[PDB]
Amino acid sequence: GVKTEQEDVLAKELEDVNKWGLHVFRIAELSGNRPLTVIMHTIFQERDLLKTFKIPVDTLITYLMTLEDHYHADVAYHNNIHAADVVQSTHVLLSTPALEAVFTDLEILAAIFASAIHDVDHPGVSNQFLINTNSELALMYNDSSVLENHHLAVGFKLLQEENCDIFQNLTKKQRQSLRKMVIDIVLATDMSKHMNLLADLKTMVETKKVTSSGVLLLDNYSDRIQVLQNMVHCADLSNPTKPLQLYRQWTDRIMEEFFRQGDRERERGMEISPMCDKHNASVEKSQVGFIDYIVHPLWETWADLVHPDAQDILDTLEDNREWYQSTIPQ
Amino acid sequence: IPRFGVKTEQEDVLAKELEDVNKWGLHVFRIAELSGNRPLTVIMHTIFQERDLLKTFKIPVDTLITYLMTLEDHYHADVAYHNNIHAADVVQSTHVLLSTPALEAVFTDLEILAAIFASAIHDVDHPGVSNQFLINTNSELALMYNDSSVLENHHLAVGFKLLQEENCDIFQNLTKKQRQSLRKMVIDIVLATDMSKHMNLLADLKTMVETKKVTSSGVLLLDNYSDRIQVLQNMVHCADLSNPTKPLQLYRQWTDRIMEEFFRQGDRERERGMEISPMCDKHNASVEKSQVGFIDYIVHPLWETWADLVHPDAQDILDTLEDNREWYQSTIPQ
Amino acid sequence: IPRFGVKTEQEDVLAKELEDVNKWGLHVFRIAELSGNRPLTVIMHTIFQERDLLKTFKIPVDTLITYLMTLEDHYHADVAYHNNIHAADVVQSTHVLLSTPALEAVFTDLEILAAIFASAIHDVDHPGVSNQFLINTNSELALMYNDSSVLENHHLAVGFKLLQEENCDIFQNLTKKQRQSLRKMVIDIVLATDMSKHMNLLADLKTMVETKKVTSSGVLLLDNYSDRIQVLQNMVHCADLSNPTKPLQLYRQWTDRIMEEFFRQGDRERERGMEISPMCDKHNASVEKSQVGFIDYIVHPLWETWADLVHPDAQDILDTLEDNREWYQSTIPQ
Amino acid sequence: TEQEDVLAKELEDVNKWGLHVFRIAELSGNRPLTVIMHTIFQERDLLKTFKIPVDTLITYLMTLEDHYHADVAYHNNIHAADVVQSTHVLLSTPALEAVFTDLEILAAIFASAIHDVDHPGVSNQFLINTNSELALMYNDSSVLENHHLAVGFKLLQEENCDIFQNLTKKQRQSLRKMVIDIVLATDMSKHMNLLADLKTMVETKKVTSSGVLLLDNYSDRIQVLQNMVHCADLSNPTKPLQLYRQWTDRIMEEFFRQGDRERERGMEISPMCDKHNASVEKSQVGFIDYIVHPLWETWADLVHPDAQDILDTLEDNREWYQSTIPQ
Ligand SMILES: CC(C)Cn1c(=O)n(C)c(=O)c2nc[nH]c21
Ligand SMILES: CC(C)Cn1c(=O)n(C)c(=O)c2nc[nH]c21
Ligand SMILES: CC(C)Cn1c(=O)n(C)c(=O)c2nc[nH]c21
Ligand SMILES: CC(C)Cn1c(=O)n(C)c(=O)c2nc[nH]c21
Ligand SMILES: [Mg+2]
Ligand SMILES: [Mg+2]
Ligand SMILES: [Mg+2]
Ligand SMILES: [Mg+2]
Ligand SMILES: [Zn+2]
Ligand SMILES: [Zn+2]
Ligand SMILES: [Zn+2]
Ligand SMILES: [Zn+2]
Repeated sequence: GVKTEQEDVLAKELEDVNKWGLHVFRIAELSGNRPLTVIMHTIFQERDLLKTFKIPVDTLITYLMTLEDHYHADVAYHNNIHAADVVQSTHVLLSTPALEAVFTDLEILAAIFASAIHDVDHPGVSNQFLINTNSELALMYNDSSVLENHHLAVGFKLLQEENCDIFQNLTKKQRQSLRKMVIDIVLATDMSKHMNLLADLKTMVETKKVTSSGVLLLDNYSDRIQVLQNMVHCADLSNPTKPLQLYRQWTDRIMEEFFRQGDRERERGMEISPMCDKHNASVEKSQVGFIDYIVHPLWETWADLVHPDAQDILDTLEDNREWYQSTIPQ
Repeated sequence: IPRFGVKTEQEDVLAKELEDVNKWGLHVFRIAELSGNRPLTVIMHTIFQERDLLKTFKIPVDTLITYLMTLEDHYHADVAYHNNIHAADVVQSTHVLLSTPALEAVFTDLEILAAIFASAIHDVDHPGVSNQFLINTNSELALMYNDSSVLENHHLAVGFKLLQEENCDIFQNLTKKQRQSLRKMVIDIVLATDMSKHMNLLADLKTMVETKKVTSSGVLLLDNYSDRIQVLQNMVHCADLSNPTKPLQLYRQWTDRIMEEFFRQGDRERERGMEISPMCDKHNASVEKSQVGFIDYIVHPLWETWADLVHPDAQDILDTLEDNREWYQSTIPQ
Repeated sequence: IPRFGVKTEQEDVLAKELEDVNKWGLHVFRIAELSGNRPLTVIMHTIFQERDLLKTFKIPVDTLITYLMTLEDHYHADVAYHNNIHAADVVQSTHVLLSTPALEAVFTDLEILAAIFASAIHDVDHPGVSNQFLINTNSELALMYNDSSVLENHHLAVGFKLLQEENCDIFQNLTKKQRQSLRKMVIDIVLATDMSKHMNLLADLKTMVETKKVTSSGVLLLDNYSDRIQVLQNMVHCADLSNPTKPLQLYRQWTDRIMEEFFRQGDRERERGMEISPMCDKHNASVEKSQVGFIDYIVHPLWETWADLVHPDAQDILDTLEDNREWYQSTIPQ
Repeated sequence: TEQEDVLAKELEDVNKWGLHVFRIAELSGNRPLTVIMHTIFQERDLLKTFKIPVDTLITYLMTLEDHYHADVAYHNNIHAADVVQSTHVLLSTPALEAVFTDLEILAAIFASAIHDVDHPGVSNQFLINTNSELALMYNDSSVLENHHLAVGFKLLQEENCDIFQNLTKKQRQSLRKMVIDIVLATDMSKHMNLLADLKTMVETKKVTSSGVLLLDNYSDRIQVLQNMVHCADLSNPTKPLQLYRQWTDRIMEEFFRQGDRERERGMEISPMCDKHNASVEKSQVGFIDYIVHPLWETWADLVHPDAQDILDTLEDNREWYQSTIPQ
C-alpha cells in the first residue's frame, strides 16, 4: 500500500505483530489474501533475519508468495490464514521472558519456517481419509504421518522454484541443522504424537533447571528441540486461547472443514469421522471437550514451563472454555 | 439424499434439467448448483447410462460413481474457469457432437468411451495458471514434464492415477487389448487439447475435409487409425473451445470466468515482477476485443472447418457463433 | 505354469533343493543358480503352495508369479548383498521361524501372509548404500522421506506400488478389512527392519520374555495387536539378521557379500571426499573382528532373547551362532 | 600412477574418432563418463567460461555416472561416455568451426552425458505393456527419454552438484531448453522427421564468409545439434570393427535379457529379443541400411567432407556383417 488508506489500516494492524490476539483475519482481507506473506515478512524484519542470514528481500517475498500460493484457498481451516496465525503465535511464544536469549538465530528461524510450512498443500481432509481411499500420498508415505510428511516435502521443494531459495546464503552446516530441526518440528505437529509430546514436556517441567539468568536451561539438542516442538504444537493448538472474537472464527472454519469431510465420506458410503457429521454435531460440546482433554492440558503444562509468562493465556483459555460451556443447548 | 427411495425436490428439478443432456446449450451452471457442485459426476453418470456404457464395459455402478466423485474432487474449486463445471461442459458438448447425424454409427463403443473419458479428465488438477507460468517459475511439474505440454501431460497422469484409489478402477473388466487401445486414444486426445497443437490439428482437419468421403448412408468414412483419432481429437478440441458457440447467456458466464482466471495469473505475475501474459492485465485489457480476436483467428476457423466436415449438421452452432461474434463486436467501446 | 514358477531343465535338481524349504540352512545360493537367478520367485511360490495361501486368499497363480517376477526384478543385480537372494533368504528364514513349535496356531493366515510378504519386499530396490549416504548427498529419496527411515519407507512404497503393474495385484480378492489389516502389519514390520530401531525392538522383546505367557497348549499367548505385531517385527528382524546363525559355509558367503557392498560404499564416499562409513574402508578393515563384534553386540543378544521366547525351539540355531562366532575369532589376523 | 600414465596416454585420443572407450573404462575404475567429461570440459575451458567449480563438476559427474545401471549391458555409463566423446569430436568438425557458442557447446555435451541416465535396460514398449509407474507418469510417450531428462536435471540438486550455479538466469533458461530439445530427439520415434529436416537443410545449405555452416535461427541451430547427438548415439557401426562388434555383443545381450523376461511373463517377445530365433547379423545390416546409413550419409553431406572417413568405415562394417549372414 502507498500513502493512502488501504495501507495505513494494514500497517496499523501489523503493529500488533508481537501481541497475542493479532487481528489475522483483518490482515488477510486488507492484504488481499496474503496474510502469510506480509506477517512472515514483518516478523523476519522484526527479528532481523534477512540481515543475519543474508536473505535477499526479493527471494524472500517470492518464496513466501509461492508457499502461500500452495495453501488451498478453498479449504476453510487449513489454509494460509491458519499458517500465518501459527507463525505469528510461535513468534510471540519465542519472545516469552523465560526463554530470553536461550535460542540461537538459526533455531528461531527453524521454528518460524516450520510454522510457515507445517500445513502447506493441506487438502482439507485427515490422514485417515487419505489412507482409506488409498490415495497416492498415503501409498507414498505408508499410512504414516502422511500429510505431515507431505507438508515438509512441499515446503522444502518450493525452495527450488525460481528465485525461491531463501537459504541460498546459509553454509552447509547451517542447512543441515536447519533442515533437521524443521523436520523434527513439523513431524511433531501430527496429533498422533500429542500424548507422548505432552508427556515428555511434563517430565521436562519436573526437571526444570533455570540458569543464573532465571531463564530455562537447555544444554542438549534433545531438550532444545523438545521445547521448540511443543512451542509450535501449542501455537498450532492456540485458537482456544485467543480473544473470543478470533477463537469463534476459527471454530466455524474448522467445523466447516470437518463437515465438508463428513459430506464427502457420506457421499462415498464411508463411515463418517468424529465431529464430521453435520446432521449430528455438538459444536459447542466438542469445543469444550477439545479444551478439556487436549488444549487446556497442553497449555497448562506449557504455562508451568514458562511460569508465570503464560498466565494471561491460560485465563483467556479457561474463560473461552466457560463461554462455550454456557452456550451448550439443553 | 432421497426420501424413502423417492427423489428429493432438488433431485427432481436436477433430473428435469438433465432432460436436455442431448442438447447444445444445457444449463450446465444450474446443474452445478442443483447437484451440490457435482456437475461432472451427474452429467457423466447420465451420459454413461444413456449410452449404455456400464453394461457394455461391465462397469459396476458403485465404482463409476466413486471414480467420478474422486475425479471431480481433483478439479480445483478455487479456479474460476478450469474446474469441474468446465469439465462437465466439455463432456456434454463432446456427447452432443458424437451424436451428430454425419457421424452416425461411425465410431465404436470404445472410441466413444475414450472421447468421453478424455473429456472428463482433460483439465483435472488444473492450477489456474498456464504452462508458460509453470515453466517460468521452474515448478516441479515443468521439471517432470520437460516444459512440454506440462499441464496436458499432468491432466492425463492424474486422470489415470485416480483409477487406483479404493473402488475407482472403472476399467477393471476390460481386456488388455481394450485397455491399451482405450488408453492410447485418450492420451492422443488430451495431448491434442494443448493449444500449441491447434494449427497442425486444424491443418489436418481441413486436409480431411478436402478429401472427405461419404459412405452408402451419406455418413463420414474413416479407415485407418490416423483419420479416426484425428476426428476425435478435433471433436474434443471443438468441445473445449465451444463456449463462443453457446447461447450468449452461457457464453458470457464462461467469458467472465476465463477472464477472472487470466487476471488472477496476471496479478500473480505482477506481484512476482514477471512479464504479464497476454490478456492477463486487468489494468490494460479489452475483453470484447480479445473475444473478437479469439473467435476470428481460432474458434471460427476451427468450427467452420468442423461445420464443413459434418455439413450441414453444425449449421445452427456456427450461426450462433457468428451472432455472438457480432454481439461482442458492437460492444467494443470506441 | 512351470512346476516351480519358472522354466528350467535342471528342474529335477531344483526340486531336490526345494525339499529343504522348511529347513534352516537351505542352499539358497544353489537354488538361485538352478532357478536362473529366480530364488525369490521360486521360494515364495513354493512357500505359498505349501501354506495353501493361494487357495485361502484366492490368489490366481499367474498373478502371483507375475508379481513375484516383478518384485524380484526390482532388486538390483549389481548389489552384492541387498539383492533378491537376500530377499529369498529372509523369506525362507521367516517361513521357518513361523513354523516354530512355540508359535503353532498362534498367528492367523493373514498375519502369516503379512510376515512373508513383508520379508519378500523388505529390501526391494535397495541401492546398496545406507540411509546416511542418501541423506548426506541430499538425494531425492531422503528429501521425500524427510531423512527418516529413508530406505525402509522406500522398500515398502515400491513393494506395494508394484501391485499396480499388469496382472500383479495378488491381494485383489481380499476384503477391504483384510487389505487394511495386512497393509498395516506389513508396514509395521518393514519399518522395524531399520537398524535404528534395533535397541527399542530388542528391549521390548526382552520385556515380553520377562512377562512370557503360554496357553493351555504349550504355545505363546499373544493377547493384543501390540504383542502380536511385536513378535512378528522381531521375527522378521531375526530372519534379516540370521546369516551368522546359518551353516558356516553359507554364513561366509553372506559375509563376503556384505563386505563387498560396504567397501563399494566406502570407495564412493572416498571419491566424493565424504567421511568413510564404519567397516566401509577396504584399506583399513578387520572383516573377522567386525563379524565377532557384530555377533557379540547385535546378533547374539537378539537371538538369545528370541531363543528364550520360543525355548527350546531355537537351541540349535543359537549353538550354530556360537560355533560360527568362534570360527571368525580363530581367523583374526594377530 | 603406473596406469595413470596409460590413462593419460589413452586420453590423448579424446579428440579422435575411435577412442578405446572400453580401455578407458577399465583404467579409470569404471569411471569413463566422469574422466572423459572432465577432460573435454578442460579441453574446452568450460569450467572457466561458466565458472564451474572443479569440485562441483566432478561430484555431479560421479553422481550422474552412478545413476547409470552397471547391470545393463549396453545403455550404461560406457555408452554415455562414448556418446559424449563422439559428440565432442563432431562439434570440432571443420564445417562447424566457431559456429556454435560455448553455451550451445555446453548444451550438446551435457545432453549427451545425461541422454540415457537411469536406463533400465528395457524398451519403452516393455514399460508401457507392464503398466510401469514410469509409463503412467509419462503417458506412454517418450517414457524413457523424458525420464533421462528429468533425472539429469534433478541430480543437479544433490549436495554440491549444481554445475550451473554461476550461469545467469538467461543462460540457464536457454541451456535447459536446448538440452531438452536435444535429448527428446534421441527418441527413435522422432528419427524420420529429424532426418527429413536434416536432408532439407542439406538441400538449402548455406555457408558463411569463412566457409562454415550458416545457422541463422534457433530452429536451424537446434536441428543441427539434435541430429549431431543423434548421430553420436547411433555411431557404433561407424567405429572401427573391433569396437563396433563389442557394442553389438552388448546390445544383443541387453535385447536377449529383455526377451527372456518377456518370455517368462508370457508376453510377446520383442523383435530381435528372442535368443532362440534371432538374426544378429541380419539385424545389424537392416539397422544400417534403413537407419544408420541414411542418417550418416546426410550428416556427411552437411559437413562435407569432414565425415568421409566415418562414412567409409560404416560402409565397410556393413559389408563385413553382410558376409556373416547365414544361408
Ligand atoms: C485432532 C483433533 C481431535 C483436535 N482438534 C479438535 O478436536 N477440534 C474440535 C478442533 O476444532 C481442532 N482444530 C484443530 N485441531 C482440533
Ligand atoms: C489463452 C488460452 C487460455 C486460450 N483462450 C483465450 O485466448 N481466450 C481469449 C479465451 O477466452 C479462452 N477461453 C478458453 N481458452 C481461451
Ligand atoms: C549394523 C548392521 C545392521 C549392518 N551390518 C553389519 O554391520 N555387519 C558387520 C554385518 O555383517 C552385516 N550383515 C548384515 N548387516 C550387517
Ligand atoms: C530399433 C532400435 C530403436 C533399437 N536398435 C536396434 O534395433 N539395433 C539393431 C541396434 O543395433 C541398436 N543399437 C541401439 N539401438 C538399436
Ligand atoms: Mg497439520
Ligand atoms: Mg487444457
Ligand atoms: Mg533393510
Ligand atoms: Mg536412449
Ligand atoms: Zn496446523
Ligand atoms: Zn479445457
Ligand atoms: Zn534385509
Ligand atoms: Zn543412447
